[PDB]
Amino acid sequence: ANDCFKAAWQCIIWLHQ
Amino acid sequence: ETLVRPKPLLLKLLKSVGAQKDTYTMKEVLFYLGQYIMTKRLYDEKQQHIVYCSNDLLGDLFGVPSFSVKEHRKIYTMIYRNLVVV
Amino acid sequence: LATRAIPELTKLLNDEDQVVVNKAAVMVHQLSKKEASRHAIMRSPQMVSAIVRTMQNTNDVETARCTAGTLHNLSHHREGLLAIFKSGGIPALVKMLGSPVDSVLFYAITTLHNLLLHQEGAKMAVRLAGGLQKMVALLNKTNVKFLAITTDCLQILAYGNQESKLIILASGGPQALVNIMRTYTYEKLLWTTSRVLKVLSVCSSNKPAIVEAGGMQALGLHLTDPSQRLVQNCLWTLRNLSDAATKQEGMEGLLGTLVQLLGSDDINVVTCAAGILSNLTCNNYKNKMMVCQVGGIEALVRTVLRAGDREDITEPAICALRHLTSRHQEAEMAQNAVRLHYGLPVVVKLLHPPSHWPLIKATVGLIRNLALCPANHAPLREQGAIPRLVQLLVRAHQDTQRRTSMGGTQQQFVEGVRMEEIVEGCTGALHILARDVHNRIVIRGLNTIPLFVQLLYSPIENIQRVAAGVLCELAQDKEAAEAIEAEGATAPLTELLHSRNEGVATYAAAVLFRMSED
Ligand SMILES: *CC(=O)Nc1ccc(NC(=O)C*)cc1
Repeated sequence: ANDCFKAAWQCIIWLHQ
Repeated sequence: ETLVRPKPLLLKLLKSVGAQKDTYTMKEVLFYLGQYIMTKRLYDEKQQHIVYCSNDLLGDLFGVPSFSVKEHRKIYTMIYRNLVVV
Repeated sequence: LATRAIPELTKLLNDEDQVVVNKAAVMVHQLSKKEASRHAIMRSPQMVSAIVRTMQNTNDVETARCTAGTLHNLSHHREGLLAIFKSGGIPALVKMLGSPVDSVLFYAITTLHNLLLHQEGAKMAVRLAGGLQKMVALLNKTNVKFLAITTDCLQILAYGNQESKLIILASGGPQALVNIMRTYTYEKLLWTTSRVLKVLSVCSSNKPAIVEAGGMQALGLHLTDPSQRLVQNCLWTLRNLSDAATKQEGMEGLLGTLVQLLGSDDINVVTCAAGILSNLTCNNYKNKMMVCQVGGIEALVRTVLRAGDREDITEPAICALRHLTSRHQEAEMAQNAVRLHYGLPVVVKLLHPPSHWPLIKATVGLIRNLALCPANHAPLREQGAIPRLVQLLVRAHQDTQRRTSMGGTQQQFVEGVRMEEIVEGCTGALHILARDVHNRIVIRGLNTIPLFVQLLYSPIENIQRVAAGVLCELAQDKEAAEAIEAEGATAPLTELLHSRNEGVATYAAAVLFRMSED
C-alpha cells in the first residue's frame, strides 16, 4: 500500500535533472 | 552539481515536511516533494502510479488536477517553473 | 713547403721526459696552422699515432690543448679524419669529454662533431666508446654555443637507433634537456634541443619522463618565437608527447596559446594544435575549464568551418568539442556556446557523407553531449538529426548482423571503427534527444521501436544501457507505450532485472513501470 509508490520515485529521482 | 533556489510559492511545500535551507539540489526537491505526497496521501492506493491534487498545494503549483508518476518531462518541467536556477 | 722533420718529431712526442713533450707539441699545433704542412702530418700515421697517445696520457694543460687543437685543424680536411679514425682516436677524444678544462672541449666536441658527419663508422664507434654518457654529463656547462654542438651530436647518435635513445634515458636525459629549453635563449640551441626531444618522443619509453620532468610546460614557452623551424618542431613533439600528460597542471599558459594557433594561416600548425587539445582533454577536469575560459569554443568551431571535408583537422576538433561538453563545471556554457556561435548546422552535416567513419564515431558522440542543454533540442531536429542518426544506426546494425561469416564470425576493423560502437553511441544519443516531445513523434514515426527490441538481446552491456533507456524516454506517451508492449519487450526485459550493473536493473524496470499495468 506504500511500497509501489516509494520504489517508483526512487526511480524518477534516478534521472536527476 | 546543480543548485536551484525555489520560488516561495513552492517553498511552502518543502517548509511543511521539515525543510530548513533556502536553496536545494534537485535530488532534495524531488525528495521533500515525494515525502509530501506520501504523508498527505495523494496517491491512489488501488493502482499507485497516479497522484491526485484537486484542491491541494500541488494543484496550485503544478496546475494539473491529476498527473501520473512516470510522465517524466512534464514533472521535470512542472517543477522547473517555480524555481530560479543559481 | 717542407716536411723533413716529422720522423724527428714522431719519436720526440714519445720522449719519456714529460717536459720536452710540452716543448715538442708546442710547434706541432703551430705548424699545423698552415694548409701546406697540414698535409704532411695527415700522410704520416706514425705521427698522428703519437698525438693520440699524448692526449689520453698527459698531466699538462698546454700539451692537451696543443694536441687536441691539432686534431681540430685536421678535421676541416678530408683524409685527416680517417687518420684520426684509423689511429684509434675516437676512444681518446671521448675520454677528454671528462677532463675539466674549456679549452679542450671546443677542440674535442667539435673534432667529434665533424667526425660524426663527414666520416662514416664514427656513429657506431662513438656509441661503443661510451660517448653518449659523457656527452649528456656535460650539458650543465655555462656556455651556450658549446651546447649547440653537444646537443647536435646527441641528435646524430640517437637518430633512428633505439639503442641510443635508451642510453640517453638511462643516463638522465629528458630531465636535463628540459632545463635547456626552459632557460637559454639561443635559437640554434633551442632548435637542436627540440630536434632532439622529438626523436626521443616516438619511443614510448621516454614519453612520460619528458612529461614528468616538465617538458610540455617549457616547450610551450617558445611557441611564439619567430623562427618557424623551431615552432613546428615543438608542436610536433607535444603531439607525439601529449599521450601521457593528462595528469599534471602548469599548462595554464600552454592552453591559452594553442587556441590562438587555430587561427593561423598554416594548416600543418592547426592539425598539430587540435590534436594536442584532443589528447589533453580526455580525462582532466580543470583542463576543460581553462579551454572554455579562453574562448576555446568559438575559435575551435571556426576551425571546422574552414577545414571543410579535411577530416585530419575535424577528427581531433570534434573529439575536443566532445570533451569540453561533458562532465565539468562549465558544462551549461560549453553546450550553449556551440549554438550561439552558429556551430550546430555544420556538426549535423558531418553525419552525412563523404565523412569517413572514425570522424562520425566522434560526431555521433558529440550530439549526445550537445543535447544535454535543452536549448539545443529544437535546432538539432531542424537540421535533420533524427532521420540521419537513424540512418547511421540502421547500417551499423545491418552490417554487424553479418554474423553469418566464417565459422566464428570474422569481425573486421581496418577502417578503425568497431561497428558495435556506432550502435553504442547512436542509441545513446537518441536516449537524450527523446526527451523533447516532438522528437518522440519523429523517433516513433520513423518506425524505430521494433528495432530497439532486437538490440535488447545484444550481449553488450552498453547497448542494453541505452536501448532499454531510450525506450524509457519513449514510454511516457501511451501512443508508443502499449505499442512497445506488442512488438516484444514483454519477455526480453523480464530478466534484464538481474544483470550486474545497476544502470540496467533500473531503466529496464522503468520501461515495465508504465506498460502492462492497469
Ligand atoms: C509495485 C512496484 O513497486 N513497481 C515498481 C515501480 C518502480 C520500480 N523502479 C523503477 O521503475 C526504476 C520498480 C518496481
